[PDB]
Amino acid sequence: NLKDKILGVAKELFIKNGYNATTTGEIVKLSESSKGNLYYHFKTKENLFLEILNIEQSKWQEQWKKEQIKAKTNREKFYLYNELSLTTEYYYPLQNAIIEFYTEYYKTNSINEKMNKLENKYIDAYHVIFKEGNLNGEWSINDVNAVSKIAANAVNGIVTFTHEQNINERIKLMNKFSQIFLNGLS
Amino acid sequence: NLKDKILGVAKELFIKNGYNATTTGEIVKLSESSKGNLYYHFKTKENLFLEILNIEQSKWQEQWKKEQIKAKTNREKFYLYNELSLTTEYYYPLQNAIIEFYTEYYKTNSINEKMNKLENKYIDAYHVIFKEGNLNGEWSINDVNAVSKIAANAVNGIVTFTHEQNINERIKLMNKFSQIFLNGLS
Ligand SMILES: COc1ccc2cc3[n+](cc2c1OC)CCc1cc2c(cc1-3)OCO2
Repeated sequence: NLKDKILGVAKELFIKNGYNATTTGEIVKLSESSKGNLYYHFKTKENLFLEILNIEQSKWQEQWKKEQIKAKTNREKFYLYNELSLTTEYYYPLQNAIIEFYTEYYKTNSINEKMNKLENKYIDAYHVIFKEGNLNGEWSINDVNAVSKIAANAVNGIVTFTHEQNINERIKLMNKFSQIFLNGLS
Repeated sequence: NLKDKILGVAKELFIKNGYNATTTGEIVKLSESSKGNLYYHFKTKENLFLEILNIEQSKWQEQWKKEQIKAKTNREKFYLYNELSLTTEYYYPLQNAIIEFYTEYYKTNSINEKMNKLENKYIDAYHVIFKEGNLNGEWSINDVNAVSKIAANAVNGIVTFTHEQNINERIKLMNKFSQIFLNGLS
């Protein structure tokens, strides 16, 4: 394939090197491609990037649904989502690339034109869990949305700013977190 | 001084042009030093930069020392340090230089050495708030080292991954975190 072969090197580039660190030239070089390929469906570089997030985000979002069955009550759905995100190979490994891209593009409002659409799948997992949890009376959350975002980010914090130490110690901290969090919701 | 003079100018460059773009050649000339003197003092740009960060960390620690005097209880110091971490980084000139350096030298397990000591100094702040919380019974924690790593990285997450909402909602979200988190300790 051509496109699915570009996104295959581009993603690997954004992960290994930063966002800025990987150049369109590089992608085209280890893909035997040209400049044209990037025009009709692959416009700007930020387009290629925002696209890889979308894919990744979904591969993750999907692995979560084929793996959340192992969780009975939402309280378990909370711990488990926060645990899996630490071991996934999807999206979360690009967080660094994202940090850059989210600062190298603040003046250009053409970003949030589809950026926040991604931010939604980001807090959706937490939005369902916190809500369906009210139903199951597992807790009483009145501001589900704030909490949804607070959780997603806090979690992304622990996954991202601890990507160097013993993976097992990580699963430990993240767990004490979920625990301390949910417990603070009642 | 010629050492501080290198640091002064170096920090200004990094702020103006970033980490990658600043050459040690600029630093050397603009600071009126020599390649020899710059090498003898820092060896590399990586260390020089790591050296500024150390100094910034220290300015942060003093600022925090003079600021926390607005928080009587460690319960308020917690809210305050968190908010402080959000507001101040918002207009931090180096932010961008750090992001480059960080997401460009975290691949080298070498630089991760001094890099860990640093972050830890930023986490001690919490360790301290929690230990003094215990000794004052605002809460009970036996794993102060853990929660501190948690809080610090959850806060950090909430700061970094939400560089989009309006500064006013962000603080609400952070004070909402501070609240929940702190409540999950009793
Ligand atoms: C010279 O001024 C400085 C210098 C250095 C600063 C460093 C940090 N902050 C302000 C600073 C500042 O504010 C004025 C905000 C809180 C914070 C949390 C962190 C972190 C670094 C910092 O890494 C881990 O989590």
